[PDB]
Amino acid sequence: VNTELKAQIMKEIRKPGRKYERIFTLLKHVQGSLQTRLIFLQNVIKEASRFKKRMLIEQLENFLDEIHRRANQI
Amino acid sequence: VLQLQKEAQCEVMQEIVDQVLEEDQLSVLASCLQELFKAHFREVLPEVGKPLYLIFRNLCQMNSSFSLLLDLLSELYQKQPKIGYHLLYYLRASKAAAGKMNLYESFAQATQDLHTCLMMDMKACQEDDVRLLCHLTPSIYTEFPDETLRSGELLNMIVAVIDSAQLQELVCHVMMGNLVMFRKDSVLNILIQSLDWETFEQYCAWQLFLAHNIPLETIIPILQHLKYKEHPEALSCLLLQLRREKPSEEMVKMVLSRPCHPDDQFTTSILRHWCMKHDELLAEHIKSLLIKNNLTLEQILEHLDNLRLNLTNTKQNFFSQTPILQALQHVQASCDEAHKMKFSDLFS
Amino acid sequence: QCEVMQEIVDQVLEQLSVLASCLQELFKAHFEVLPEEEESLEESVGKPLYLIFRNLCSLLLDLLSELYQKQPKIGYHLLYYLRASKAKMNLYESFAQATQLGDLHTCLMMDMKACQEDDVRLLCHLTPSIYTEFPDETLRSGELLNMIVAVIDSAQLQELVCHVMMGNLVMFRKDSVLNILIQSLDWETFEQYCAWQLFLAHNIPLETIIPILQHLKYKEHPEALSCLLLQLRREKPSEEMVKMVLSRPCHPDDQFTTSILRHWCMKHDELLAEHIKSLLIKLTLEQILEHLDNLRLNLTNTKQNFFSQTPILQALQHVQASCDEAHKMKFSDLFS
Repeated sequence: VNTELKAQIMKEIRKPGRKYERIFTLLKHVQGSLQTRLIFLQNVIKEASRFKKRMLIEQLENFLDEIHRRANQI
Repeated sequence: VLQLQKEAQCEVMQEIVDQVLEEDQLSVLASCLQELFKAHFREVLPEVGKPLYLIFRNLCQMNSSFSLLLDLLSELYQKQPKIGYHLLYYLRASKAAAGKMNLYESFAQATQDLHTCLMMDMKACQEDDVRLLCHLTPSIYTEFPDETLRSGELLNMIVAVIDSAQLQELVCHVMMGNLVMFRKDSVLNILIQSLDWETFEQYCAWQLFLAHNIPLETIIPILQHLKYKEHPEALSCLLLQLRREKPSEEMVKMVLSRPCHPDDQFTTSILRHWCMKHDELLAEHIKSLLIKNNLTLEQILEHLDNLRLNLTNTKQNFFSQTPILQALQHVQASCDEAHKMKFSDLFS
Repeated sequence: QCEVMQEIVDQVLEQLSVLASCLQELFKAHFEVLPEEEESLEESVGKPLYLIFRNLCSLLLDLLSELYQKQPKIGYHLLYYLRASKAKMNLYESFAQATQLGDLHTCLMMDMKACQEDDVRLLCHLTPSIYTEFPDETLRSGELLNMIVAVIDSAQLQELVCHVMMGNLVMFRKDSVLNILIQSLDWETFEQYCAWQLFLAHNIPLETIIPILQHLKYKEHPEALSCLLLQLRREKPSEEMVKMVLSRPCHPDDQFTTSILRHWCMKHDELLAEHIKSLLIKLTLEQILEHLDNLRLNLTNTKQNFFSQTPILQALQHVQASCDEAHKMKFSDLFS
């Protein structure tokens, strides 16, 4: 499940433009524990920066911070 | 009274009365139509007869009434900025706006200048409707060259949101003579700006530059700005295009002016291609540049030593040429002993 | 260095499958294969698992074979070793022939796919030697090229382009590159872009792949058509180039043919007029006239007199008689 979402997200990252909606939709389906989702977000951020998509990275890092906080609460 | 009534036909036939009554404080009317014409600022392009465009219509068909309607549009534009590109679209789609792009300028003059509002409206269109931006770009560049050609911000807007299909459309527009995005006196600064953009943005910028009729010699100073760890997109595109050039002395000088880094294969790549296709001309250029700098001497000699080591995998004669042998012999004496030893195999 | 000295004893003692699973559990640690920097590669190959490769450099091969079945990443670990040790790749041939299928090409593809999934940097550093030492199992189609362009970034793309231009990397042969690009037409957008950039790095004549114009659809293949347009705009048309440009069917949104014809006519007017004269006098006639009418419409925004050249005019005058009346009126303004 998570590997398929990762494959689709990587396909989206390697496209031109700023259509980030599908990336967010696929991210909202990442299953597993919160640490698994943190690692998933980190890999997505790494690829996005491999393509220098900086504001997409800003948004993904907002996501990462919120997940970190909810994991700290749990 | 004439606004609280505000089917489409009744609405436009009333908006006309609104304008006619205006023709004999408009901020409050602007606020009320700002609220009443929401849900019309939603797509915009189809795959024209709305009540707001009626105002545009009047402005296209109408002296002091002209200024009055321009102030009304100014007030609504202050309340609703999207109006901006909705005007541009109108001036491109309506038959009433045939030969009246000038209106936009006067619109920009009546706002609370042309360059400012054009940049702002193109940015809003990029944020709201990428298809409309793509379809407006040719006419915006053609009608406002003095406000778009020197603008890296507009090109940034465009290359940020386009995909491969829209890039191909823009390329065909350029090659069919319908679109000009660069001019020789400003393209170099724009590409220097470009080196800070995202990956696909730089790829698109270079593909667009290649569609134009601007010689690479115009932008060849950008080589002094390209760092091999930071600008692989531009280095890729520029290398693949430098392949096809008969090299100038300035081009070889700019290539040799890149700092020597063992992990950077750009200089050896292009020098190998040129020496395989234009051995005598490249030897002449290298001899001239070696004698002129006597870009440092040792930089040139290290680049040539890298090329000499590389050329052993293909049969050739480039370093057996009289010009570069003459240059090496002429220039050995200016090195210090450490560099005389560093380049001993080359100086032989 | 302790378990290395022990591993030489393990190898010197000679079922090995239970031992293979024991070695899998014990070698779990090293499964980045590359160091961050000469001595780097030697220290890299100094680990235990590589001593068995060093010993192999037949009963050892079945231990490796049994090790492979359990740990598949062993395959590219072998390849890296055979490139990172002064201690060329014949050992990989023997190792691939021991697998269940035994097919060297397939074992190579599986190991390269595992490496692409597990470390893109190692794949990028192995690609030149894999193409050079196994050209036959790599050049004849674009499966490996597809693997590579699917994960590379702009930096690795520029590095591969430099490897090609420096003579240390061959990814296409002239006898297979056309079919490889044709099958690549099904790949992702950036994959196609990088494939075209690498092809351009190879300096293979555009004439070799210009037949691909029969497969390029304007709505479906904008990357390939973009690159091909930007490359063709720098060539002196060669008759076959114009022939394949004109063999594209006319569609309302397809602008490729008109753009390239406009460029060619505006800087190679007489040569293009001659090519079109010869093609008209010899792809259908009305399709050529149709492209010519599109070009005539486009040229009204300029001032060039390409249609005043007498080759074109006389070819039109001569061939009007061979059109039916419906097409005589369809192209009236051109025939005039």
